[PDB]
Amino acid sequence: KLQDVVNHNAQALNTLVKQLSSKFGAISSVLNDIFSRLDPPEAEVQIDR
Amino acid sequence: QIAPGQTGNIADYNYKLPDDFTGCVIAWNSNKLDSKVSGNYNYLYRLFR
Repeated sequence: KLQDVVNHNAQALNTLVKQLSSKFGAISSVLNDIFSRLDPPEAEVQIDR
Repeated sequence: QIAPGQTGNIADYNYKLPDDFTGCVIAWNSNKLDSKVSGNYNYLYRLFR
């Protein structure tokens, strides 16, 4: 159980940090590309998503 | 070309709308008072800023 608790915490943290790269069906996964490569009026929806 | 946030020569060099703009737009051509056979050159614009 001592190993199990630490493994569960590490897995949760790794999943949380890994899910950052997901695009969630948007134009890109970083803010700079969204802000520089599109008009802000139609980039607001992507950033909000 | 003129629109909230859109880029262009007029937007960069002339009357430019802000990103958060609220209102209405009306357009129409008036050749009744703007058509000159020799050219109605008084309608000036700026293209170097």
